[PDB]
Amino acid sequence: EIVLTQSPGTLSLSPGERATLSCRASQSVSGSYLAWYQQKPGQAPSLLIYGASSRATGIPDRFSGSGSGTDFTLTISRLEPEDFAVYYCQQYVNSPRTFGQGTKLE
Amino acid sequence: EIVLTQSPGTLSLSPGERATLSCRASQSVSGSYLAWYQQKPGQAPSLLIYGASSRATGIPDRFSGSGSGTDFTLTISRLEPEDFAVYYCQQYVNSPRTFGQGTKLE
Amino acid sequence: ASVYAWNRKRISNCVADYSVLYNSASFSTFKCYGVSPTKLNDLCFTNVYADSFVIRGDEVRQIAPGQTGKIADYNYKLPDDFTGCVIAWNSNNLDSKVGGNYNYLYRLFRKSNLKPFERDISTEIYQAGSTPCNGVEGFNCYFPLQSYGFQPTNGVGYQPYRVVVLSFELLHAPATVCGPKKSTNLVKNKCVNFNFNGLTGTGVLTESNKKFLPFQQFGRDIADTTDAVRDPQTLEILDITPCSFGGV
Amino acid sequence: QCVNLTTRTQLPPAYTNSFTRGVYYPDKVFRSSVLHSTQDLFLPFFSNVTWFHAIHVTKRFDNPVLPFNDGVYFASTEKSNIIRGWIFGTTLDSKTQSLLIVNNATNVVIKVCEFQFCNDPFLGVYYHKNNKSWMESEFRVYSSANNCTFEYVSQPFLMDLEGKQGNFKNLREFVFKNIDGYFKIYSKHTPINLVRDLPQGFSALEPLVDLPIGINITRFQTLLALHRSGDSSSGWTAGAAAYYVGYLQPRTFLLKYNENGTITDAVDCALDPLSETKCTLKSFTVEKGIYQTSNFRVQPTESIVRFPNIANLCPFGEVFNATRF
Amino acid sequence: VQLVQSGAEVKKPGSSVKVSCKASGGTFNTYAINWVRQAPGQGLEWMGRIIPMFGIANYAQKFQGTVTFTADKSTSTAYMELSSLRYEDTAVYYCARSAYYSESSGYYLDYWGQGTLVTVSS
Amino acid sequence: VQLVQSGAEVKKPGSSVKVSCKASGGTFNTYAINWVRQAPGQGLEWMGRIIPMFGIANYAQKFQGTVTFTADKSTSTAYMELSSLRYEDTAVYYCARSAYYSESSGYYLDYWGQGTLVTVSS
Ligand SMILES: *[C@@H]1O[C@H](CO)[C@@H](O[C@@H]2O[C@H](CO)[C@@H](O)[C@H](O)[C@H]2NC(C)=O)[C@H](O)[C@H]1NC(C)=O
Ligand SMILES: *[C@@H]1O[C@H](CO)[C@@H](O)[C@H](O)[C@H]1NC(C)=O
Ligand SMILES: *[C@@H]1O[C@H](CO)[C@@H](O)[C@H](O)[C@H]1NC(C)=O
Ligand SMILES: *[C@@H]1O[C@H](CO)[C@@H](O)[C@H](O)[C@H]1NC(C)=O
Ligand SMILES: *[C@@H]1O[C@H](CO)[C@@H](O)[C@H](O)[C@H]1NC(C)=O
Ligand SMILES: *[C@@H]1O[C@H](CO)[C@@H](O)[C@H](O)[C@H]1NC(C)=O
Repeated sequence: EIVLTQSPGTLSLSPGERATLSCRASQSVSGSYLAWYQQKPGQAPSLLIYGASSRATGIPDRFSGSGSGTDFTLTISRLEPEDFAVYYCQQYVNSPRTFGQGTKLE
Repeated sequence: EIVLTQSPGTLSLSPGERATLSCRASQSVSGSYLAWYQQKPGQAPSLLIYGASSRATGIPDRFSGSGSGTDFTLTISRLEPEDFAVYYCQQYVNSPRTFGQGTKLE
Repeated sequence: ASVYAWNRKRISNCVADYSVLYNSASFSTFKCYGVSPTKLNDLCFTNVYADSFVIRGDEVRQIAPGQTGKIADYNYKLPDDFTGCVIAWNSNNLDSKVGGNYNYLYRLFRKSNLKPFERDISTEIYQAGSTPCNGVEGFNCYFPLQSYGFQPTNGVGYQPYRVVVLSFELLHAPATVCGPKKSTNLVKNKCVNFNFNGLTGTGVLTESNKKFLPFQQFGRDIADTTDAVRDPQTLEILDITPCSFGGV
Repeated sequence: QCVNLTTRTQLPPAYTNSFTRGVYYPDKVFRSSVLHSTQDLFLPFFSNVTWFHAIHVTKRFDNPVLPFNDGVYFASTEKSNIIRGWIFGTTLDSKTQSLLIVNNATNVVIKVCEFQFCNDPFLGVYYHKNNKSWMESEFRVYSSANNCTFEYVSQPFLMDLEGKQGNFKNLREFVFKNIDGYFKIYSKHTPINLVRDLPQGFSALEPLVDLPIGINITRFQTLLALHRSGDSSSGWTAGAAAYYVGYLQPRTFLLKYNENGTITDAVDCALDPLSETKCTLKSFTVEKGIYQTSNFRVQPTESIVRFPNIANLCPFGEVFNATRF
Repeated sequence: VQLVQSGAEVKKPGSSVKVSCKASGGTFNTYAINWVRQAPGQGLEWMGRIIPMFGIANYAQKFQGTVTFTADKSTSTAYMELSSLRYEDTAVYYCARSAYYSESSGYYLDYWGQGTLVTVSS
Repeated sequence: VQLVQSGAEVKKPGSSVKVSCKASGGTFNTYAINWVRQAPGQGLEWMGRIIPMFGIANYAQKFQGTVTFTADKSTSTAYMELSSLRYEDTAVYYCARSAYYSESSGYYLDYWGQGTLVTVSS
């Protein structure tokens, strides 16, 4: 188990520009293994970024993950009204995977 | 090196309302690299408008430049009794930062 | 040092200690190439280069072999065959100052991409237009360097990372730089397999009255076999004799 | 950079006889009260070594070109340590890795750091007259550092640098070898009481350092310090000193090691028949009698190839020079 | 590519249930299947993974002894068995693919099923 | 923020003078210093710039060889040296800021010193 703490707990107040979302872990993420999940309301999550900065398909490059050590970044160039869904952090270190609490929960 | 010719040489006759203080250059100012100044009598010049229309710290919003190409305007909403200082032009388009002659010299 | 003025120090003619860097693990980034970070740096090198320069967190991956970026092509280029360690760590308390610290510069633009381990301290005004710069700051002519501007309250991606690039050459025969060493306690009057300076043998070790010269490690008597050996850790000379054997 | 070599008289090179010197430990092995025969690059007994005398007394400052074939024996007879260093390399023009040995007034610097050295074989010590203090004031090292593979600087110390008057009192002996990518420098110090000679007797050159360079070396140089009793194309004073240069050849030597472990005496296996008899009997004392020593054979002067017979004539010309093609 | 799962289970407390996540062709071949408990109004909890090809299922400490993962190599369908409905067991059970291969090293959930919500009733 | 300069130079013709514009803390760090000759009753004549950090000074064609720019990194003070007092050299020498860095792309004069007037006498 890895205790992840998403710092911006509530960013669903329809913001603008870039809303950096954070995640921190008790022991540094090994081999920059983390993921971000869309978790659209009423639906199941979709992979936004894998590793630290590698880009997944079906998602534009307006999300530019920027993490190392305590991998902590999801950066949307322009906040989208549809894309206000809560984003989850899943570590891929050897200890059993524990998602984060979430960062855009109304 | 680019020269500059301020057209209204003498507007220190205590006027009012809008002004049309101008500057023109032999080769067009590139990328709005112009700077207006405020040489109060007995004192050093103070920056007035940089770029084309940008606002300086402290300067009233009333001062403005509606220029492009051969940048040529210093619109002021209302000639103040105190604000009759000679206003100076400058070009920094890869030249030895030449200045104009002045426009409100008594 | 700043990245453009990448400072190089030569680690020469000394036993190197990499275990202390491994056990401390105070370096958020610990990527070693050619030599693995998993206890493989305890090796001998003819030349160890240490280079320090302070970068922003977001581009500390760029300075890895065969990678491209602004810092990679204009400030510090790593050879594609790098067999060293790129070690990085946060210096936000030390290297960020209130209102920003502008002491660290970087070459945003340059005429050409930088060659491996090549420096440029030139302040020549970069050309971007037909008009010659003439050494003036204006349109299409911009100062090649810029300030990072690390701020105390900023993201770690926008916070300084001190990087101490270690360039190893991996030659074990020549080896000025002695590697880190294990320690095995002396054992006497026992038939033991001893490995002294790579020499493997079987025999007992006993107190030796022989006086070796300072430059001599092991001694050979008549018929060219090892008789006495001086261990290097505590400069003690021990007599090697075979343990008891014979027919039945 | 280059140097101020001016008003130096040209005199033919001098050769001097080296008497039972140039002996070093072949390996790091301790041997006590035993005769050991070993084949290695050695300086022959009663050999010929090139003698350079850069003595102020013109002044015959000695800085010539000297090749590096297989190893160099360098003995320095001095009274004020005029000698400073040496430069090993192949091209001298910054296009190939070289070596640099410099012992300045405070440290010892041995660096494989390519520099500009057309000759760079001079050093400058300024002797002040208002106060008595000899300090190195001029150092010619490089116009531009093209490449660098190695650097080593010793701990700072102090040196005399004053020029005493009298006979020579110090002898510094060096052997430089380069095999299997290893550069070995062996050194020794010995007090002496002569005016001009190479001292006799026996002295074993113990190892000092092993440079890990692994570059090709086919030339070498000699750096010396001048006292004024950077200066460019100007008058100087050489200062009393001498140094002998000899080349090492692959020879078999029989060495006697005493109970102390140091080398006591050595003989050659190719100098004279008595020494080869000692080599083949593995003893420094031989008894009366006749011993089969070696084999004598004459080396064929040249190789005749008379095996082809009278040559026939393939009529290629009939084809090439034909009237109609 | 498509992982249609079960709908909704009218399971009275203490009554067992089995899920039916359906893998598309070639899903089981090179990808493991992960199940994640999403308790209504909470975060995603990783229950475990089932490696279909080699029939390997490993669980977290929390769910050990309370959950069973099974998958059918023929018909390419993923199943999860709940031992009994404890009061806190009500959650929308998801299913997702993982690149468990050593060379790939992705180990990430790429695509997800719609979800299976268990409750005391409907 | 404050660039207090020297006052007035009683320099007999042909006698050199050095100016003393004083930069406030952090001025030299990210900003170059510019000098503009203002002969009494004319326009502003840009003399040149001092880049303090890298010690780079470039002058216009007119003033080349007649004026020397120096700045002291310690004590944060800007200096201008006049080779000799030519008869037309009498002017109030000013000192001014500039965002010389590329990202700032300012190159204009933010704040100015009071002025240093040289003359045959007082
Ligand atoms: C002898 O050479 C050494 C090696 O170059 C000199 O030591 C360096 O001197 C420079 C100049 O003072 C310093 O910047 C370096 O930091 C010194 N290096 C070390 C490791 O101390 C030494 O000064 C020279 N001595 C003389 C008398 O010239
Ligand atoms: C000295 O060396 C030369 C050639 O280098 C050789 O001909 C001569 O025999 C040697 N010995 C003497 C005594 O000159
Ligand atoms: C004293 O000697 C030193 C040399 O060590 C020299 O630098 C110095 O100038 C001398 N003193 C005077 C007053 O000349
Ligand atoms: C270094 O050596 C190379 C050859 O190995 C040569 O081409 C070059 O001129 C030298 N100097 C520099 C600065 O690279
Ligand atoms: C040194 O010589 C060897 C053998 O000729 C060769 O392999 C090597 O290229 C040389 N090193 C150079 C030219 O730097
Ligand atoms: C070693 O040399 C000393 C003289 O320095 C001598 O007294 C001693 O006997 C020698 N060593 C041995 C072990 O005999």
